[PDB]
Amino acid sequence: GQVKEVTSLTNPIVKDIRALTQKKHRDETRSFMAEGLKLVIDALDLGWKIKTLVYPQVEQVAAKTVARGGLVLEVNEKVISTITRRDNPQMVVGIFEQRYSPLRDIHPQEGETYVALDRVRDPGNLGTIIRTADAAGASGIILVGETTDPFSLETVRATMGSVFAIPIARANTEDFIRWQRAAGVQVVATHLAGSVDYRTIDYKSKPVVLLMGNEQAGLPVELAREAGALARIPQAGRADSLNLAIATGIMLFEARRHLLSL
Amino acid sequence: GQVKEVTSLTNPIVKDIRALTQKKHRDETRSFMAEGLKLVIDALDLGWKIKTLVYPQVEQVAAKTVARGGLVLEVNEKVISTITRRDNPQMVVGIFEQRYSPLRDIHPQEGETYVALDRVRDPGNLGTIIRTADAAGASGIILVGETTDPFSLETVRATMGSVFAIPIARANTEDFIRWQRAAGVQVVATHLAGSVDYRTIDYKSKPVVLLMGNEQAGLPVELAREAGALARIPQAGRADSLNLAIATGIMLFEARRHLLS
Ligand SMILES: C[S@@+](CC[C@H](N)C(=O)[O-])C[C@H]1O[C@@H](n2cnc3c(N)ncnc32)[C@H](O)[C@@H]1O
Ligand SMILES: C[S@@+](CC[C@H](N)C(=O)[O-])C[C@H]1O[C@@H](n2cnc3c(N)ncnc32)[C@H](O)[C@@H]1O
Ligand SMILES: [Co+2]
Ligand SMILES: [Co+2]
Ligand SMILES: [Co+2]
Ligand SMILES: [Co+2]
Repeated sequence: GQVKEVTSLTNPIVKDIRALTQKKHRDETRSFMAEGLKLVIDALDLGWKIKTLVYPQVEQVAAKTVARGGLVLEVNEKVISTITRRDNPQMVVGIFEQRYSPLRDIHPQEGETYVALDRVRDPGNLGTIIRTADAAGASGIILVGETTDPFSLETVRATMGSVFAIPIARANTEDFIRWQRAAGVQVVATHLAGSVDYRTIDYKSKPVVLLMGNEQAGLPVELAREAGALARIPQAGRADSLNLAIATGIMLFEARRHLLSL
Repeated sequence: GQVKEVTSLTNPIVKDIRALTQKKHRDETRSFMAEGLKLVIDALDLGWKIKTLVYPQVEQVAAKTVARGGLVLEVNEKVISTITRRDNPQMVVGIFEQRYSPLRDIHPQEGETYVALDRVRDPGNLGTIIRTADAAGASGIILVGETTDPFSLETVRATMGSVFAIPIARANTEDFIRWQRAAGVQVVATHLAGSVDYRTIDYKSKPVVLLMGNEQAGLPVELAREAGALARIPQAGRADSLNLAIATGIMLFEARRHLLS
């Protein structure tokens, strides 16, 4: 591992960091960007492999990074804001290895809640859910089907650090359903056509998987079908539906009402 | 000729719509933009004054427009691109008169819930809160002190039409405190300081006001100094805060738990 320095833009490897805003480029190295000193330090504790650092506690983190076998860049405010695309950047920005938990490795125990998101489209919605699931003491996020990337800069920002603190996993519809049966869980699907008050449900007996639907479309039958309980939050207006993240928060804290205290 | 067409983007009739991006123009013209036909209809059905209407049921809408003294505009999909600042946007756009409820015209009755936001800065947060508060069946939003603007296009998008549906007042800390002290309400302020568990509060006796804090600071002591109760939602982790809108949604559904089904 090694240190380096640059101020010009083109210098191919600085177009390499820039391009971590694109999925196709992030995926070509299983890699992603996160901003902030406090944050990179915390993500290092949670055991995340750092590939590059960008920038006095920096000395020890750079040491930890170069000694871990990867690049480190002393750099001006013009470069840092251009890669983070903000006029008013942070001084320190880490690049890290993406990691998902494989779904087969996840074994729901008593007392645990999971959030499964069928085809989540909006990045902020996802990042906010990840943050909120973390806050509720849930044990992970399961991204079912084609969703937005959890490791986009837009989504990573919205987590406020929680991307590093709660397991994320991804699966096609079939494997998830296979898993969801074998796991011995109370599957709680949510629909705007659901029959039962989310408050009237048993979240105590079994580990729970909260199944949330797509923003435009809601849950497709193939997953709706599986519900051990088809729940809905009562509303009272013109309003069609709740925002996805909002709904997920409402459910997180009902589902763990008995477990959260002061 | 209220039924009127334009192709040119040079036309000053267009660059004055684009000026609605600016808050100056928005505020000094008392107007704002809203996208989509089912909005533009339901806002018409909700009694809103449409100034301008750009673009099957469209004819029935351009009628209600002109009947109420509103100008109409036929323009190409690329004119609608440049006003909106959007890829692929809706066929219709509507420009309306802004509508704030004066605070002292609000009379908190029994079984009603109001949300008050101190210094909300994020357009999305607000937009969503407005949405969530419509859905929880709350009687109105109260914006306290310097906030992002609820009639901005960003915030309007995030309400998904709920901006037309729930009244919005605005006030500085003084006016708010004045009205509050008179209006006879249970002010439940979300804090972490003097705070009790949010599921233990009495939300039945007095019409409730939920007073949520600023995304960075949180509530300023002078506001929390006049709170009937201080509520906190318990959490688990290094994660110190809930997103404001998330916190507000949770509070809303606890505050109206006894009322919703
Ligand atoms: C924006 S919504 C979906 C809207 C839905 N397709 C419709 O228009 O009929 C996104 C998701 O949030 C959740 N959601 C929203 N409102 C809800 C409610 N009252 N009860 C349960 N879930 C809700 C559901 O999981 C839903 O699939
Ligand atoms: C993101 S917070 C900022 C709080 C601030 N960081 C602090 O140190 O208090 C925005 C506001 O949302 C509300 N909020 C967020 N999490 C909350 C919780 N767990 N309980 C009650 N209110 C909360 C509060 O009104 C808070 O002032
Ligand atoms: Co590349
Ligand atoms: Co639907
Ligand atoms: Co002007
Ligand atoms: Co704080």
